[PDB]
This record gives sequence, structure tokens and C-alpha cells, in this order.
Amino acid sequence: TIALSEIVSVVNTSDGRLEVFGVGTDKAVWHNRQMAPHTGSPWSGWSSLKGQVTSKPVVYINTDGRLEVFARGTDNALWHIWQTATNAGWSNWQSLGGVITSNPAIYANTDGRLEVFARGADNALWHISQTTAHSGPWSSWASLNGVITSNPTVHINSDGRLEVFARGTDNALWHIWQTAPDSNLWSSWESLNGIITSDPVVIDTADGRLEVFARGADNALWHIWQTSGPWSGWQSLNGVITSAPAVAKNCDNRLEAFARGTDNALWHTWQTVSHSGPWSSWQSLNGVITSAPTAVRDADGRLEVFARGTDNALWLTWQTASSWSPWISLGGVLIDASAIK
Amino acid sequence: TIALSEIVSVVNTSDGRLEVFGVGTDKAVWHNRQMAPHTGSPWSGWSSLKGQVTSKPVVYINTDGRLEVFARGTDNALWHIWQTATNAGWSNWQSLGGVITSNPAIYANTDGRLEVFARGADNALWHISQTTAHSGPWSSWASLNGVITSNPTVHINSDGRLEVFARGTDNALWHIWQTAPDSNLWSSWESLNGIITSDPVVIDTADGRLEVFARGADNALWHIWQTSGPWSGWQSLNGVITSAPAVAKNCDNRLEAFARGTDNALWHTWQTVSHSGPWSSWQSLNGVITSAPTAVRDADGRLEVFARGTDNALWLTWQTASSWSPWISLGGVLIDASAIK
Ligand SMILES: C[C@@H]1O[C@H](O)[C@H](O)[C@H](O)[C@H]1O
Ligand SMILES: C[C@@H]1O[C@H](O)[C@H](O)[C@H](O)[C@H]1O
Ligand SMILES: C[C@@H]1O[C@H](O)[C@H](O)[C@H](O)[C@H]1O
Ligand SMILES: C[C@@H]1O[C@H](O)[C@H](O)[C@H](O)[C@H]1O
Ligand SMILES: [Cl-]
Ligand SMILES: [Cl-]
Ligand SMILES: [Cl-]
Ligand SMILES: [Cl-]
Ligand SMILES: [Cl-]
Ligand SMILES: [Cl-]
Ligand code: NA
Ligand code: NA
Ligand code: NA
Ligand code: NA
Ligand code: NA
Ligand code: NA
Ligand code: NA
Ligand code: NA
Repeated sequence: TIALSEIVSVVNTSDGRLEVFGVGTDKAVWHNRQMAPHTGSPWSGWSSLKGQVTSKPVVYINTDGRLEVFARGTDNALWHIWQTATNAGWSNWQSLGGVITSNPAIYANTDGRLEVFARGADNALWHISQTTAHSGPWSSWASLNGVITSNPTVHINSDGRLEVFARGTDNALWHIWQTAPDSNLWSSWESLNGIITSDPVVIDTADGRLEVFARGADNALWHIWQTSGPWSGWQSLNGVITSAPAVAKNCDNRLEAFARGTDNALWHTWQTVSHSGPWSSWQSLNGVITSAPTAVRDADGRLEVFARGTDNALWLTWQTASSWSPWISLGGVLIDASAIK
Repeated sequence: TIALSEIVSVVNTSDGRLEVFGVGTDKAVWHNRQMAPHTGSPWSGWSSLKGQVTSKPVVYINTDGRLEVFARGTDNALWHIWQTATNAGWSNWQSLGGVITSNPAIYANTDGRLEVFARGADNALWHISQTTAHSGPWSSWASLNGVITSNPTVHINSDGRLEVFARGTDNALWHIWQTAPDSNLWSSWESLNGIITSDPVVIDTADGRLEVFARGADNALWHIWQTSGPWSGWQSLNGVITSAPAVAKNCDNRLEAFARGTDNALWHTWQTVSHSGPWSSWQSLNGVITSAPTAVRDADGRLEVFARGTDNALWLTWQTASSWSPWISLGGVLIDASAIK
């Protein structure tokens, strides 16, 4: 098992608007969109992209600005749906086949080819890629092996090499990386040790280093980062958290971590002064939440945070000059469809 | 002729540091680098990448994070030099041949292929591209036709289509665009009218629109922007400017324009409140400058501005909480090698 998951996938669109993707009681993917590229923008309200999903639905933006949403189907295949033109209409759901046992994890290669990662029936990591930039057809599936006990997460190195992180059977953080950008050449799995009780979250720093966040054995927030040299040790950011963490960059590149606390309110800790700076003490953004928070930077360079409420609606709070906005409701009824819990 | 040009090309590196590229009295390309990814970082001082250039040297970052610098040689061919690995050593200067009569203009296609644009001996626009992502070999040269009287500038649409802007023989702003991302299919040249007395500067807004800035017949700063619909009219931002303009985005996405005034000090006007906001009155950042300013956002989300001084050194001022830093000198002796003046 893992700390309570994020309930939505969120993206900044090609035209600077937040769009969120979640799952209803009907197992359909639902979609909510800012009208305008600004903090406090009116929202579309929830509309259905349909389908029937047995994972968290994960949106990624193609290098041509077209959104594409990936989800496990009821047949355990990888399914996807995409915009046919930038911020226009959607395709039908189409199958990329395979059998997967995790939420999908997506990144664009430096050549614009999307590559999707998911656990398989053998509990190994499997991957499939676009054969050409922002387009089908897709490659055959293949395995990157290993044995994983969490949803996988992928990011890109500052040199364009994809890198995947996942919990192993010993509950350590393990990783594997491309040896060259755009490559089918990968490293062996390597252990970053520690003991993690959440899905790992990965982000690139202002200075092009991967930094990984996860809940530890002691239910504190831990992190570890790249220094072609080795990783740091695991370091505690303290706190006591009851969900997966979420991490986003402020527009000045200061990292900021969010998680549900023991009082089921939203808590956050941030780098102070600069992206090189020391982390703040944990502070409360209130609310009562029934999901991990989901954090994203909007087109005004402000953080916005989404979480499911006691009513199972999605609620939203954002940064102001002085503080954070009171929680507002975007309505809907959201379920946690995470293929791993 | 055109308003006085920018004297350096600047890039934010894969690890968040500013690096500047200019030309010495010897016609070699010289290089200055921040040590650390922060405002007010110590600088390397000027070191030579050698070569012999008859244009402004233009740096672009490959999708694998490798810097690549393009310049006209003494033989009027396009030449380039690149990092062999991300923020490591440089290749030798190599020729991409052709005969060009402008500074080169560079963008990455959505598939990671760099595409270079330059005026030819026939005064038409010519282009050459990497055949695969972030790598040689390069295509054959070909022409996109037209007749141009300024350095060309290229940007990417929010849908991944490259678009090139240049002054025509009637002194209007003209443009041409890819009809599909990564394509060799281009539109006809079209006129955006107006009368411009500087190279055009192009930037993408927070909401994914191209916005073009240029000095007008009245030596005011003018701009025009995308609304698949038509462009705005030309609108004046007033001022009286004696150089090319420079434009950069604040970390909250507010556009900010810089130019030399009649008193040969640096002047700037900025969007207020938000990226949707009205433009400020022009205000002075002092100094006495012998080049257009060059503006870039650093890894702390602050604007830094470079300009040649009366001593022909490069000087530097940046945003603070309240105001801007006093001008400091980064030394060197820089010449304006712009292939068009
Ligand atoms: C710098 C290098 O980057 C790799 O992608 C991986 O993270 C290795 O652990 C690290 O040593
Ligand atoms: C503006 C400032 O941003 C910080 O990163 C943190 O989120 C604080 O709560 C907020 O007041
Ligand atoms: C939306 C469309 O975009 C094109 O790239 C070009 O700028 C056209 O003028 C404009 O009408
Ligand atoms: C911080 C603020 O930023 C504005 O965009 C403008 O550059 C002002 O001069 C500066 O004081
Ligand atoms: Cl409204
Ligand atoms: Cl292995
Ligand atoms: Cl818990
Ligand atoms: Cl120092
Ligand atoms: Cl034409
Ligand atoms: Cl003048
Ligand atoms: Na890659
Ligand atoms: Na990721
Ligand atoms: Na990296
Ligand atoms: Na509600
Ligand atoms: Na393109
Ligand atoms: Na450009
Ligand atoms: Na655009
Ligand atoms: Na000096």
C-alpha cells in the first residue's frame, strides 16, 4: 500500500490555462478548464471525455501543444485520447494494448516522441513510445525489468535523458535512466535506498538537477537529489503527512511541497529567499481533504492547489500577495481510481 | 539601415546560468558565464571560442541542453560551434556552407531539429535544418523567397509551427509560417503593414500568442500581436528610442520592453498588474550605452539587462525588490558585427 493518492491530473495548456482530469462514480474521465489564463479564472465546470478507466487518468502536453490523456481501461490495456488540433476537439479513446498494473507515467523525449511507462502483470516496468514526434503509430511494448511496488514516475535530465523512479520490493526508492536522449538504451536498475510509504514525486530544479520527494517510514516528508556524480543522502523535511506529497516550482524557482496533515487539512513547506534556500517550517492552508493535494503554477506565476473535499467535490486554493485564498469548490464527485493503493 | 543592434546573444543554460556571446576587435566570438544560477552571480570573465565572424554570433540551446552558436564566417558561409556534451567542452567551428547576408535566426522544431534562417545573396530568406533531433548532418539549403531589408527573427506558435518575421523593401513587417509543425511546407509571405526602423523582436505571450515589437517611422516603440484568426493593428507604446528594442517576460509573464533613449540611457516600459495588463509610462535605468540592450530572465525569475558602455565594455543591471541594481561592468571590448546595420 501507499499514502493516499492525488485525485486529479493537471496541465498548463498551450494558451496558459489550467485543465484538470479526474474520474467520476461512472468510471468516466471528467475534465475542468480555466476560461482565462489567470489566477481566480472562472471554470468550465465538469464535462465528460467518457471512457471506462481502472487507473488515475494522466494528461501530458505534446510538443505541438496537443493534450493527450492516458488511462488503464477495464481490459487492463493502456488507452489514450488526444486533441486532434491544439485546444480544439478530442479523438475517440483508442487502445495501445498491453496489460498494465499501474497508473501510466509519461514524458516527451528531446525528439518530441512521447514515451509511456507502466507496471506490467510480471510487476516489471514496461514502456511504449510514439514512433515520430507528437504522433502515432506507437512502438511495440517492451520491459525495462525490475520489480516495483508503487506507481512509477518519469522525468527528463538537463541533458535530455529520461529517468524513471519507483518503489521496490524492499520499499527503497529504485531508478533507471536512458544512457542517451531519445534512446532504447537504459541503465541497470539502481537503489537510492531509504524506506518510502508514498509514490515518489520527481521535479527538475532551477539548476537542472532531479529531486525526488516521498513519505518515509516515520510518515515525515523525505527528499534526495542529484549532485555525472552521485545522489545526496535522504534528508527529512519533517512534518507528519497522511497523503502523497505534491511539489511545484514558484515562478522564482523556489520548490514548495504540499500534503494532507494528521488534522486532514492541507500543509505546505517551501524553500525561502531563493531556489538555493533553506526550507520553511510546515504551515496550514486549512480545509478538510480526502485526497493528496495537486499543485501547479498558473500563467500569473502563482501556485494553485486542488484536493477532494469531504463532499467529494474538487476544492481549490491559490497564492495571494500576503497569504492564500479561502478554499472554493469546483463541484463534481471524484473517486480515487489509482491502479495502486 | 536599422536602429542600433544588440551587441550580445544570451541564453539560460540547462543548469540555469546566464551565458553571453559577443565579438571582439579580433572578430573572434567571446563568451562570459555566470558561475551560479542566481542574480548577482560572479562571472567567468571573457574567454575566446575563436573563429572569425562577419555577423552577430547567435547562441541557441538544443533540446538535449547543448549550446550551439551560429555566425557568418569571413567567406559569408554559415558557421557553427557546439558543446560536445551538456555544459562541457566545445567542438571546432565547422561550415554549413551557403552564402548569407544577415545574422542567423534559430529555433528548434517540435521534433528537436534546429532550423536556421538567414538572408541570401538574392536578398530572399534561406533555411537549413538538422536532419535528426539535436544532431547533424544538416539538410541542403533552400529558399523561402521574399525580399528582406532587416535581420530575420523566428519563433514558434503555440501549435508548434515556426514563423519568421523580417522587414520588406516597402519597410513594412512581413512574415511567413510553417503550415504544419516540423514541416518543409510554408505559407506565402504576408504583410503586417506598418513602417519599421529596427529589426523586429518576437516573443510568445503567457496565452501562446506571438507579439512583435519594432521601432516605427516616428522612432516610438510599436507592437502588433496574434488574436486561426488575424493580427491586431499596430499600436504605439510611445517613447523615443535610439536603438533596437529588447523584450523579455517577468516570471509572472508580464512583458517588459527595453531600449536606448535620446539621452543614451536605458529606458523600459512594462505591463502592470498581470500579463493582460496595461503598459507603464517609460522610466530610466540610467547608464550611458553604445548598443541596444539585451534582456533575459535569470533562474531567480529576475530580469537582467546587458548593454555596451562608453568604454566598449559590457555592463549589467538587474531587478531588485524595490528598483534595479546600479550598472556594473563585466569588462571586455565588444564590437557590433551585425551583418545588417
Ligand atoms: C548524474 C547521473 O544521472 C543519472 O541519470 C542517474 O540519476 C545517476 O544516478 C546519476 O549519477
Ligand atoms: C507568496 C508566498 O509564497 C510562498 O512560497 C508560500 O506559498 C507562502 O505561503 C506565500 O505567502
Ligand atoms: C493564427 C495564424 O497564425 C499564423 O502562424 C500567422 O501568424 C497568421 O497570420 C495567423 O492568422
Ligand atoms: C520589480 C519591478 O519589475 C517591473 O517589471 C519593472 O522592471 C520595475 O522596474 C521593477 O521595480
Ligand atoms: Cl466569471
Ligand atoms: Cl536491471
Ligand atoms: Cl496515513
Ligand atoms: Cl564572488
Ligand atoms: Cl511568397
Ligand atoms: Cl536613432
Ligand atoms: Na529523451
Ligand atoms: Na513526471
Ligand atoms: Na538532471
Ligand atoms: Na461543493
Ligand atoms: Na516545428
Ligand atoms: Na527568435
Ligand atoms: Na501562437
Ligand atoms: Na569597464
